[PDB]
Amino acid sequence: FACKTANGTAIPIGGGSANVYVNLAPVVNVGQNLVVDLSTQIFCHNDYPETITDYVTLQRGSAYGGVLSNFSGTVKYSGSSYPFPTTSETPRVVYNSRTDKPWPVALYLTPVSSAGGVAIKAGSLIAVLILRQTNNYNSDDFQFVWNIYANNDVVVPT
Ligand SMILES: Cc1nc(-c2cnccn2)sc1C(=O)c1cnc(N[C@H]2O[C@H](CO)[C@@H](O)[C@H](O)[C@@H]2O)s1
Ligand code: NI
Repeated sequence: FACKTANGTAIPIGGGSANVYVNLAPVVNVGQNLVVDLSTQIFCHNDYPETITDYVTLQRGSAYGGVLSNFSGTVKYSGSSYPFPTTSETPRVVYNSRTDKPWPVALYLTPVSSAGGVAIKAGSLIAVLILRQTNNYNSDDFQFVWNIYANNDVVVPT
C-alpha cells in the first residue's frame, strides 16, 4: 500500500510525508464555500489484494495559516461531513485493488465575517491531513502525512 499525488509526489510503502500544492478559487464571499477536493490529487492502492484488504481512515486534520483564522468549515469524507479541524478519526474506506483510487477527502471552508484582505497567502500551508492505513492481514499501522499548500491567493470581498 502506497500513495501518490496527481503530479507524481509519492509516499512509499510504510508511510511518510509529502507536499501537495492545490489551486483555489480566487474569491470566496462570506456565506459561500471554498472547496478543496483532494480526491483529484491524492491516490492510493492495495499492493496485494489477492490476500489483503487495506483500510484507510482520515486520522486527523488540522488547519494552518490563513484557513486557521478566517475560515470555519467541515471535511467531507466518503459522503459524510465532519467538523474541520477534525475531532475524531473517520470511518474506514476499503482499498480494493491495485488500481489507483482517489482518497475521497474534500474540505469545505467558509470565511468568517471578519475575513478582510487576503485570507490565504499563496505558497502558505493551509492544512495537514493524516491518512492512516491499517489492513485485515497483519499488524501494520502507518500514517501518510499530507501537507496541503496553496498555489494562488483567495480574497473575501467586503
Ligand atoms: C501478502 C502477500 N502474499 C504473497 C504471496 C502469496 N502466495 C505466494 C507468494 N507470495 S506476496 C504478498 C505481498 O506481496 C505483499 C504485498 N504487500 C505487502 N505489504 C504491504 O502492502 C499491503 C497491501 O497493500 C499493506 O496492507 C501493508 O501495510 C504493506 O504496505 S505483503
Ligand atoms: Ni504499488
